[PDB]
Amino acid sequence: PRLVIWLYQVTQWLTEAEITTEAIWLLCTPEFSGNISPEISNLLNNLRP
Amino acid sequence: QQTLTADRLASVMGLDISMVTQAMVSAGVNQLQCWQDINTVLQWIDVAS
Repeated sequence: PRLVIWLYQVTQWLTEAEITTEAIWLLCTPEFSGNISPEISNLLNNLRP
Repeated sequence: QQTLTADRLASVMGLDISMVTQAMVSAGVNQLQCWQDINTVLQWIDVAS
């Protein structure tokens, strides 16, 4: 019952706040690509000098 | 580069890993080198769905 109530509350909040499940997954996931991205490369290039 | 993997593509595009693996096996492609392989995999996935 605790798990069911947690799921109900989270889904209700997501529906109210207009956030899709994919967006919240991207927000709170622990997994990462592990490959350096162009944004990080640009940040390093601009930050080194 | 040539570091794109089936698991990464499945996680990014929101599909299931089993479906992507089966489509890759069926289409005869073992490495996602060019856009053609990705297109073939997606076509197989869509027809299956």
